[PDB]
Amino acid sequence: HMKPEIKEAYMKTAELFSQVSNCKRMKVGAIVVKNGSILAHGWNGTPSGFHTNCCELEDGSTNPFVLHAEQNALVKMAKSSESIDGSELFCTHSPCPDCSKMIAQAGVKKVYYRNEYRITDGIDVLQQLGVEVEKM
Amino acid sequence: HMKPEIKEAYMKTAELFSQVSNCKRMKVGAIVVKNGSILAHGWNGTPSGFHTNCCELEDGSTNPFVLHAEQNALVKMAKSSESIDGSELFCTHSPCPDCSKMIAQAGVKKVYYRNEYRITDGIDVLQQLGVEVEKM
Amino acid sequence: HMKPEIKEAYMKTAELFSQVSNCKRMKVGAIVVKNGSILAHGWNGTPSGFHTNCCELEDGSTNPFVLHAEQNALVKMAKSSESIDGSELFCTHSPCPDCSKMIAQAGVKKVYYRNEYRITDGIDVLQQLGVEVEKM
Amino acid sequence: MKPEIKEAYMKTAELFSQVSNCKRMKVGAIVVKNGSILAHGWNGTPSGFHTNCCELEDGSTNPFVLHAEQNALVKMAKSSESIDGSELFCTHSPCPDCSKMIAQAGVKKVYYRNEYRITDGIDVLQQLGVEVEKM
Amino acid sequence: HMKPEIKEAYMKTAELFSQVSNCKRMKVGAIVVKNGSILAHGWNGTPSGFHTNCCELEDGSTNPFVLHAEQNALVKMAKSSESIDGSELFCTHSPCPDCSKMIAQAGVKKVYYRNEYRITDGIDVLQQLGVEVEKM
Amino acid sequence: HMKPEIKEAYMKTAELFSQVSNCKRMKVGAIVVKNGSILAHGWNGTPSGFHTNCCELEDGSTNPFVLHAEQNALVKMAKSSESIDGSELFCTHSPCPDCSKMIAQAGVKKVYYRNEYRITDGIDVLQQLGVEVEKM
Ligand SMILES: Nc1ccn([C@H]2C[C@H](O)[C@@H](COP(=O)(O)O)O2)c(=O)n1
Ligand SMILES: Nc1ccn([C@H]2C[C@H](O)[C@@H](COP(=O)(O)O)O2)c(=O)n1
Ligand SMILES: Nc1ccn([C@H]2C[C@H](O)[C@@H](COP(=O)(O)O)O2)c(=O)n1
Ligand SMILES: Nc1ccn([C@H]2C[C@H](O)[C@@H](COP(=O)(O)O)O2)c(=O)n1
Ligand SMILES: Nc1ccn([C@H]2C[C@H](O)[C@@H](COP(=O)(O)O)O2)c(=O)n1
Ligand SMILES: Nc1ccn([C@H]2C[C@H](O)[C@@H](COP(=O)(O)O)O2)c(=O)n1
Ligand SMILES: O=c1ccn([C@H]2C[C@H](O)[C@@H](COP(=O)(O)O)O2)c(=O)[nH]1
Ligand SMILES: O=c1ccn([C@H]2C[C@H](O)[C@@H](COP(=O)(O)O)O2)c(=O)[nH]1
Ligand SMILES: O=c1ccn([C@H]2C[C@H](O)[C@@H](COP(=O)(O)O)O2)c(=O)[nH]1
Ligand SMILES: O=c1ccn([C@H]2C[C@H](O)[C@@H](COP(=O)(O)O)O2)c(=O)[nH]1
Ligand SMILES: O=c1ccn([C@H]2C[C@H](O)[C@@H](COP(=O)(O)O)O2)c(=O)[nH]1
Ligand SMILES: O=c1ccn([C@H]2C[C@H](O)[C@@H](COP(=O)(O)O)O2)c(=O)[nH]1
Ligand SMILES: [Zn+2]
Ligand SMILES: [Zn+2]
Ligand SMILES: [Zn+2]
Ligand SMILES: [Zn+2]
Ligand SMILES: [Zn+2]
Ligand SMILES: [Zn+2]
Repeated sequence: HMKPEIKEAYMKTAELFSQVSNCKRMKVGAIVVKNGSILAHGWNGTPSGFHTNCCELEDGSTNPFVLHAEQNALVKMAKSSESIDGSELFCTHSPCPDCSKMIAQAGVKKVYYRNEYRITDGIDVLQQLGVEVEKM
Repeated sequence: HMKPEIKEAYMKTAELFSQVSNCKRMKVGAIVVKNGSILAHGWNGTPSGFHTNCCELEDGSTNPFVLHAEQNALVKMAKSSESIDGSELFCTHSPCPDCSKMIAQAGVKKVYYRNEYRITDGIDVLQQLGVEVEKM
Repeated sequence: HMKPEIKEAYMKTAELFSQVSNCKRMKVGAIVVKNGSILAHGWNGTPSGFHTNCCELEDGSTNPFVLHAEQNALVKMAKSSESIDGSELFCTHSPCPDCSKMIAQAGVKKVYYRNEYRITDGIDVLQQLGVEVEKM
Repeated sequence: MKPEIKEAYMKTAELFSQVSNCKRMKVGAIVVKNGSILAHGWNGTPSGFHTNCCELEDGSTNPFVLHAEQNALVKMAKSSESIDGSELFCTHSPCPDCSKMIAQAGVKKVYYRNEYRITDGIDVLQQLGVEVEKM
Repeated sequence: HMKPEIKEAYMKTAELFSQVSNCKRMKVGAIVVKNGSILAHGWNGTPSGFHTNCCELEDGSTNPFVLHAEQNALVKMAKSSESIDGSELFCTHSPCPDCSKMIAQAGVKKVYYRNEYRITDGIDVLQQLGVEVEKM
Repeated sequence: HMKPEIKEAYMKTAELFSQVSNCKRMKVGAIVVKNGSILAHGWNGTPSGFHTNCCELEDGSTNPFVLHAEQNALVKMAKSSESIDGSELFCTHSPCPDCSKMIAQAGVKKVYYRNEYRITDGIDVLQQLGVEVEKM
């Protein structure tokens, strides 16, 4: 059903859209895949129309205004006319615990990720809520 | 662009769905309205299939697993086949700064609320991102 | 799998929207619920942009132009991008024979009602056409 | 709208009216929006109803029968596309009860061919801001 | 279900929409039918806004710019917000091999046809790709 | 006008999905983009459920049964519940005149390409039918 070739293609598509991020700390990308369709592609950045597109606060920390690639993928799916329920998620980085909570409640059956985010606990949050997790 | 009777009807519906929450600390409800349609009703609580519906810990603080009413309304809209963009939101309590971030990115033009959340900074966040706010 | 707590909330929402009616004889409200979503909310009244709000003529009777709550919810569903088929209907009052007829042809599986309308034949029409009926 | 498609939509209405099992009169209604026939309704008894007949022993129409416009309207609620800003092709001009709902549904125009016994329904349409054309 | 009476009606509708064609060689109509709805109706003709209405050149052959009734039906379904998957296709003439290829890949379960087109290979192609074919 | 880096991201996504193709002569990919969403991704190949996925005959030429990347993108949009009308197309190669015919009728307002396909007349067909063409 989901061959190693297409599964690689979706993950590489995630890596492409992470490069669109203006982020200095980490460039993150998220892809929502359902029935051979990419319904959303999210990357980390400040809100639409924000006074700056810089993700960092001058103290070295990420601005609390910036949205995570997963949040942007969820928000897009809410603005979309297609359901996120039953879809799969291709992330460049494992989602944070706050995001993993929403991803599970959204009805995403499986999360694919390539790299580990500094907070690993999101993986456990996903599996504890009945979401499959595969590192590739 | 809304008759006061209709405005009150939506707020009372938010208050009606907040009461189904199992939360002890505060019971919160949220209603997504677009073109005379309640596209989503969300209340605060633990995720679906979670081991319990109790929202607080042994020490009496809220469980980090519980989703907010606004989060649940946001997630429901991602499961929905209708767009949250251009809609209005009716909340029993003013959204937190974290939710307000997603609400503004979702394209919600106005947020109606009745009671104030401890962290009142969310109202400021919403207004700073071009979302009208009204207490009623 | 409707639970009593949540089922009462839908009926009380129907009662909330019935109060929006300008009708003097009887205030009626109808709620379309499918998959934990309120797809339509209808109440009795004159058509949109009619010369008057008043539902009754200067004689005792109801203006033949006014739409029943069930009619308004039905029409609303025709304007909706969601299907009424498989949904449940929460009504403050039992639907009239003319409405009951359309409700069954719409594919509504169950109608909930609280009060009995003067003509109680609609209950039979519903049950004869294979629509479950519960009073609450 | 080009005259030739206008006639094609009306002939479609006339084609679906014939599927009716009605003895008194066979009526067909077509919902058209952006080159698409979203609903095609005809007069008949409800689904699952014990009979196909559309009339009683007096030979009056059975109150259980749905009008062609009603079936078209109901189908639009069962579907996932909006009737709002659509046009309606009818073999016979809609009755006042159906015209009420047609107008509220946001149908902008009604095309009709024959006149139904009660002519008052056309007047209802125009009062509620719905364009009417006989063809 | 697809009874003889209604099946005839769908075929005659395809015959009605073929007469709209400005073609002189042959007038062809195709309609897409799913769950009692005619989602598309296509006839053969030049593209929208093409310099001429004439479907044939000066040599006697059809202009290569002319879209087949099946193509236009397919193209319409792409502009539509409804899915062609699982639908049935009523055609005045049996589709050509080129169209039959796309029709099968679209997920059309059955194609009905009345008259046979010059190149009858379309029928074979259609069956070889798992699409039912019935002449009426 | 869309940002240059996302424009490159779409083109590279077309290049990613062209690699999934099992074709030896040339690997082609097509991407449908509307309002920051990839509604379709198509590549050249044999139909679904075909005996093989080799797209060439012993004659070293291409099997007439194979679908072009743009055909697969078009068909996918018909199977979809979203509209192709007003979208932009990202292609690894310039479409053939047969596909360009359908692309213009679908309402695609712009075609982006990287490489030139041997028959260069497809660009002419697109431009003659009011479709913007840009090489990148
Ligand atoms: N296709 C898109 C478009 C936007 N965004 C997110 C990333 C930034 O957080 C914000 C940027 O908004 P914009 O590009 O409209 O200025 O929106 C996204 O994830 N995917
Ligand atoms: N219409 C609904 C249904 C559910 N929930 C939320 C409330 C709980 O936090 C979580 C669990 O609900 P359930 O018991 O239906 O699985 O889903 C919601 O916000 N709105
Ligand atoms: N959300 C709505 C809006 C309107 N109506 C119906 C009730 C009256 O019959 C009429 C009122 O029209 P308007 O809202 O334009 O004043 O429409 C309804 O049932 N539900
Ligand atoms: N495409 C359809 C199918 C059915 N009906 C209506 C006409 C009759 O009132 C009833 C017939 O019952 P059934 O759907 O079982 O054929 O349904 C309709 O208007 N349009
Ligand atoms: N409902 C429609 C509308 C249009 N067309 C096709 C017929 C012509 O080939 C092309 C051009 O039509 P027009 O000149 O009206 O834009 O559109 C079609 O098949 N079905
Ligand atoms: N997302 C997809 C899925 C399939 N195909 C096309 C490529 C081949 O021509 C055929 C392969 O089908 P499948 O992989 O289901 O066997 O369908 C495509 O272009 N894009
Ligand atoms: O789930 C996540 C977690 C982090 N990110 C992004 C957001 C931040 O700009 C970068 C930097 O991570 P930080 O939280 O600053 O360590 O990570 C994300 O996009 N999605
Ligand atoms: O914006 C908000 C903030 C809190 N809630 C719910 C979440 C918690 O269960 C109760 C109380 O939160 P607390 O942060 O514990 O005060 O509020 C909410 O639903 N929406
Ligand atoms: O099925 C029904 C029956 C009555 N109503 C409403 C419409 C009228 O304004 C009130 C008054 O009842 P009546 O007795 O029909 O005049 O009832 C309704 O909304 N739906
Ligand atoms: O507006 C109308 C009027 C009548 N019909 C059908 C209803 C009946 O079956 C036939 C005969 O109408 P009658 O009301 O019996 O004259 O017309 C209809 O479908 N739409
Ligand atoms: O599958 C098909 C095959 C032919 N046609 C139509 C299109 C052309 O205008 C006519 C003439 O075809 P010809 O090949 O010239 O016989 O056939 C079609 O619409 N769909
Ligand atoms: O416009 C085109 C032309 C060819 N392709 C595919 C078709 C074939 O599989 C390869 C090779 O083309 P050919 O026509 O075989 O040279 O290109 C395509 O997808 N789109
Ligand atoms: Zn996160
Ligand atoms: Zn919150
Ligand atoms: Zn009624
Ligand atoms: Zn009628
Ligand atoms: Zn053809
Ligand atoms: Zn091609």
